[PDB]
Amino acid sequence: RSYKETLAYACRILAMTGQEAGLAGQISFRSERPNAYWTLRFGLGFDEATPDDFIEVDRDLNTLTGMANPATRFHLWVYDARPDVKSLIHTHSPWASALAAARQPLVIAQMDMTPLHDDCAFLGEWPGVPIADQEGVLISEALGRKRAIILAHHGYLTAGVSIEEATYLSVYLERAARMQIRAQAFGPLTPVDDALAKEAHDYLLKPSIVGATFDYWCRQT
Amino acid sequence: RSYKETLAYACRILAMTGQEAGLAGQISFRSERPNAYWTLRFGLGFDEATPDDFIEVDRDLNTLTGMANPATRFHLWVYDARPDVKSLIHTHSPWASALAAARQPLVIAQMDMTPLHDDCAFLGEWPGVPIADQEGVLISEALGRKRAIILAHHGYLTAGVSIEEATYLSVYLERAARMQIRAQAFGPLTPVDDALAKEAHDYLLKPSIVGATFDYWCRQT
Amino acid sequence: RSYKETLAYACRILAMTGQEAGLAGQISFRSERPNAYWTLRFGLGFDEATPDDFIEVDRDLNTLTGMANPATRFHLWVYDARPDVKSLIHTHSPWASALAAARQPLVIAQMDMTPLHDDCAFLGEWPGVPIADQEGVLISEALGRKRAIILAHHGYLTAGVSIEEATYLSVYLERAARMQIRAQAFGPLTPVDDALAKEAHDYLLKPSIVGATFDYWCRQT
Amino acid sequence: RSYKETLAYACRILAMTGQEAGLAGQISFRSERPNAYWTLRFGLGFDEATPDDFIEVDRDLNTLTGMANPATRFHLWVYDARPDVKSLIHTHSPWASALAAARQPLVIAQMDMTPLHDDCAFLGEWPGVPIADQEGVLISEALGRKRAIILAHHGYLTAGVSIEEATYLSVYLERAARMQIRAQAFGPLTPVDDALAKEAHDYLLKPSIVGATFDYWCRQT
Ligand code: NI
Ligand code: NI
Ligand code: NI
Ligand code: NI
Repeated sequence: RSYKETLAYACRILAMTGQEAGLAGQISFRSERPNAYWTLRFGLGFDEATPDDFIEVDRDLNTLTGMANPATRFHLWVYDARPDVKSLIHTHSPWASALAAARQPLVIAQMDMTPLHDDCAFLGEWPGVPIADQEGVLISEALGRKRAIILAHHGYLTAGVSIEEATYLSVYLERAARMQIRAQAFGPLTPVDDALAKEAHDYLLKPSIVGATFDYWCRQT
Repeated sequence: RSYKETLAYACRILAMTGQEAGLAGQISFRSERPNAYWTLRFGLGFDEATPDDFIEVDRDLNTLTGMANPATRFHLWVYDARPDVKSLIHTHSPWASALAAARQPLVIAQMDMTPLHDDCAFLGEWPGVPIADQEGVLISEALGRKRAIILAHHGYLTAGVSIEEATYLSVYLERAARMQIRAQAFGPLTPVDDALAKEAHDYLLKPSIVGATFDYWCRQT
Repeated sequence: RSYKETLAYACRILAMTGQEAGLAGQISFRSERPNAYWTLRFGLGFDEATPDDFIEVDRDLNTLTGMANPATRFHLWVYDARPDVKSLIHTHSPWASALAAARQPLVIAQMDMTPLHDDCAFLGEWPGVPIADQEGVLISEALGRKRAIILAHHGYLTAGVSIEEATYLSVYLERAARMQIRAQAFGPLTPVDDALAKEAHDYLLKPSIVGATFDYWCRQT
Repeated sequence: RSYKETLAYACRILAMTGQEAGLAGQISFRSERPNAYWTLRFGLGFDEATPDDFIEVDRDLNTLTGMANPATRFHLWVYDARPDVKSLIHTHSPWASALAAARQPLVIAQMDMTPLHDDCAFLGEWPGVPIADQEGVLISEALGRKRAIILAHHGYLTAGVSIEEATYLSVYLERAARMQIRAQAFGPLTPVDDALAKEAHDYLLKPSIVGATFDYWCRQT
């Protein structure tokens, strides 16, 4: 499977799991060329993405292979800060945006939430509509070494070492948000023990489990 | 794209996003002739609307081109009060009606809610089943210059300068209501800063963003 | 449209609007012969109902035209107490059952809830699994002259003067329950004024509005 | 109907009712050979299960008929402790996992919840990612003679005397969790009387009702 069809599959999986709110959905894949990234072109939604819809652009959004969503220009900043990351996803999914609107960080209280235990930062500042510089610097510093970040009053972003892991973390974060919001009906949520959480975090992020789960999602589109 | 197929597309987008509760859904488009508007004929739902289902009627609901939903007669009153508005949508969508049933105005707490920041009025009075005169005057005075209004114990109405902007505001209001209701689980909601909210309000209501998002929704029907 | 296809259409509308929880769904239509009713045969769900699946049975569940769901035997008791009623629906729909599980009567707080204003009784007693005699007598006395009743720890039942009105009330009750439950997030719900509620109750239950809305739902199946 | 197609049908019913969260879904059927069980092979989701996808494995996960999901190895432990049980289901369904994340046992407050009255244990300890020995022993001791168990911070498991009853209990538990969570909006939930609950528990778990409801679900896939 080439990276262009893996990118298109990830977009279908994101829409299949209900992670699209207009054209806010963004996905990128680190290009072999420095200061460049592969992303979805402007005006296209997640579930209508084909391999021929992802284009390579540079730091100035010059489509150097194959017009990209200009709100993805900040992706190069976090790519710069994290060489281990090859793919990024940022959407305004319903449950994750509700958590972000209430300024609520994730509370790891169930097994499927552990992939984000000690791996989901929280950026309390909502900068409005900043330039790619301010937005890119703000998220990079707040993301740190973590695999995901909840952006208050905004949504989330996932930083995966592959398109598969970024999609994996993206689907699990949104369902983690739904789970946390529903469990809130019984009052404040008690988190699980950190030692077991990290243990479950490591088991659920295994490349064999991540790869097989992604393949399962592909066959569903 | 002609206005008749844009009207039919808007109805499909409204039903696609779950904004129909029986035959309560109403949509209108200002006619070139004064004291006349284009609307959907009686008995038809949103997702079964075709370009040949929208008819022109006057102040007395006389179908002067192509029987209209008589509960849309009040649309001419707000058209009279706002010459900048060319399209109107009024539905009893599930999340917006729940917000209206609880007498709850919108609290702008997330980025996708900003299109309604300082642009969503609240009519606390529910007049029951008034004549088109009383209902038209009540909503016009309460709507003011705003792009939308929550009608307590009823639903909402959007006033757009085009069918595309009315549909745009309609979809974002309903998902704003869903977001606010879900975020309420954590207690009262803290709104975002007004200066950034207006800034995000202006960016998200850009005609290029509104037009592209509408096109994306059309390709989905 | 014959009554056999109207019964089958009502079942599809009930399943279309998500009102099935296993084989608990029951629908009946008063037969021309006394002490007899038309109902759906045992083992069939709502969305697989055809006109040839409704059979006439008597007080002893003897299929005298065309084996019926024996839990519908109590329908004859309420038919006896209300000669104006020709159709009955009883389901364990998700939102209405949640309201019944919490022993919560309907609070009319939105326009689409008015068809049940002063028309939805509440039976606080859950009798378990009673015989058709006890269950039939208990519901008849508690239903009174009302068009619907919430059965605590159970579900609801609608009593319509036609299959169309029973389906109409059934769909609006379930969405009334969903609306009330969601609006509860903001605290206790303030009901609308009774005078306007009865006025809206009378407008929304007009046979022309009920008939047109039913036709719209049929074209959707 | 052979047991291989009954197993495949159960998986489709589980996915039809929304009981899949990645590849966490597990189903097993006791084999005629001791210390062996029939389960779904690794990497496959519930709704893509065919009769030719279930394989027989022993205590060491050696596929002795037809590679199985190794997280199902603990199924043999509970099979050992309960000879009356022939089928087991363990999923991380959304509503049941939210209940488990909040450490909330089921409160029987509605008729369709009674199949689990005095039949749903609660394991407060979440062991993380234990070996099949620890996980198998922990669940067996906590399950006892009950037909289901809520696993805190995890999900649930159902122990049925057939694939049909395990699927039956599985679907009703998840909808019981959804019902309880939604009813929580009105405050703490008052449970029904135990005598009637056990009576309704016995009526709803009748093999004729369980078998007919399973057949209805099969015709829906
Ligand atoms: Ni964004
Ligand atoms: Ni209205
Ligand atoms: Ni019942
Ligand atoms: Ni598990």
